[PDB]
This record gives sequence, C-alpha cells and structure tokens, in this order.
Amino acid sequence: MRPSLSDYQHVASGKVRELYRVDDEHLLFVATDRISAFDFVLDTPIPDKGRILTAMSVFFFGLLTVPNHLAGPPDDPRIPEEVLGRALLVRRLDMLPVECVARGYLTGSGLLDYQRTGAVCGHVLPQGLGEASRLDPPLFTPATKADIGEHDMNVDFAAVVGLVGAVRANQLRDETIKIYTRAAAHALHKGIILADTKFEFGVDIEGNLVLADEVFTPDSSRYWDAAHYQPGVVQDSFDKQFVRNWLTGPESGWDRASDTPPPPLPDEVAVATRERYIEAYERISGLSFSDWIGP
Ligand SMILES: N#Cc1c(N)ncnc1-c1cnn(Cc2cccnc2)c1
Repeated sequence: MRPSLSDYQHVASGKVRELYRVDDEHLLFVATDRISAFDFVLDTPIPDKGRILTAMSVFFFGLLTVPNHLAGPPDDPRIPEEVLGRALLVRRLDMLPVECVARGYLTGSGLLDYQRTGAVCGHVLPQGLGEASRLDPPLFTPATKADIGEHDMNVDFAAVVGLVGAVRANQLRDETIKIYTRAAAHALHKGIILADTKFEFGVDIEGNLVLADEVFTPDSSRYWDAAHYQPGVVQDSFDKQFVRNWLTGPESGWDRASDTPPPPLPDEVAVATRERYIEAYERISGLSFSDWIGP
C-alpha cells in the first residue's frame, strides 16, 4: 500500500508548496492547489493546479539534459494517494543559497532596477528599453531570499561569487542561461513566451550541480501568449490574468492599495483559471492532461 502523508515529517513550507522528509536521503516535494496574486495567497484554491504544475515540471525536467533531483517516477509507491499527481520523490541535496533567475524580457523588478539605475544585477543595459523589451542575450539576474514577508533581493554576480565560490558562480550563470534558452525556444515554438524563470540548484555528494525545486511552471516563470506579445505595455499573465482582473475590478469590493487580504474568488474565475493551466500544459508538452495520474 501507499504510505500516508502523516508517515512523513514536514520540513518546509512556502506559499503554495510543501516539503517532507521521506528518509535520510529523500524528500517528498508537494504542490498544492493554492494560488498567489499581488503577494497574497488567495482564499480560493484552483482545482487540479498542483497536479497540472507537477505535470509541467516533469515535462521540462525530461526536456532538459541536465542532472536534476527527481528520484523516482510520478507514480512511485513512496508517494501517498492523497498527493498522487502533485508530489514527487526527490533526492536530498545541499542547496545553494541563490535564486537563479534568467530574464529574456525586461519586466518586474528587472525593469524597475533598469528604470532606477540603467542596470540590472550588475548588467549595464542599452538606453531606450522599456516594459516587455526583448533582452538578447538573456540576462542572469540572481537574487537572495529575504524576510518571510519581503520579496527576494536582486544581487549582482560578485554577490553570487561571495555566496558560492568563483568557479561555482560561473557554473550557475552558464547553466541558468543555457537551460532557460532551451526551454524558452521550445515554448515559443508552441506559442508561449517564457519571459523569465527562477531556478534553485543544489549539490550532491560528489560535488555535482543538480537542478532542484520546480522548473518552468507558471509560478516560477512568467508565461505570456506569444500571439499577443506587444513590447511597450504590460503583458497579460497567461494563467493569472482572470484572477488579477477580477480582484482589481468593480465586482470584488477590494482595494489593492489597502493591502488588506483580498476576498475569495468567484467559482467561475477559479474554473477558468484551471482551464488556462491545462491549455498551457497541453500546448507545451504535446500531452493530454487527462492522462496525468491522480488519486
Ligand atoms: N527541491 C528541493 C530540495 C532538495 N532536493 N534537497 C534539499 N532541499 C531542498 C529544498 C529545501 N527547500 N526548498 C525550497 C522549497 C521547496 C518546496 C517547499 N518549500 C520550500 C528546496
């Protein structure tokens, strides 16, 4: 039989993911159905979101040739029934304290840093760029985790060197850009722009660099519809724009500038959002989500 989740020890939680100890060398990486918008975890879950994002991550791990932390199949008997399809058995690594970000387009904190200083994470950029400008080549824009409530802090390459070593910093930069370039080209061929992405890496017993966490989900990466890409304006979030529009619309009764917790979402908005996740997955993977495992 499959074990109960209660048989494993909880070791870490983020906004929408959970981590459990399985044994001395393995963890259970669990995606939930929670969704974040405007830095709030919302009251309303998105049905099947954890399963869809897990399916997405597994697809991209298989597409990339680099070592990763997966330690068994999606139906591995160590995975509890309750989280089947939204949990992965992974190898325990010594995690490197760097959020490895690649940006193919200028938006978010990258754009803000540019508009304030003309540079992003130590990269002095051409004049005349703006919202959703294409960056060629993609930029390595590393960050570090801050306090529980604060956003990650953008740092330059020298900071990464100070965190992990000179040779390892070069390796993180090179692998981050290589992996992003491959995945972004694949997605764009299928009609989706991966505008940026955030990786975490760890090191195994042999000193080898291993890709961990989740990769190229719409939570770790900005997904845009390529058919509507228009430099100079803010691009719609492929997955989250219905949620963002409703929350900031006339029907929510919520003022975002108040920074009070937002209200629950309409059922219709949650279902529409689920559909967007499935569309993105099926377009990128060429697979049917109806074939993905579940309880
Ligand atoms: N992946 C992975 C991993 C690994 N393979 N080995 C050791 N540690 C980690 C690890 C620790 N924290 N996080 C971030 C995180 C993930 C999910 C939920 N909350 C936080 C990742």
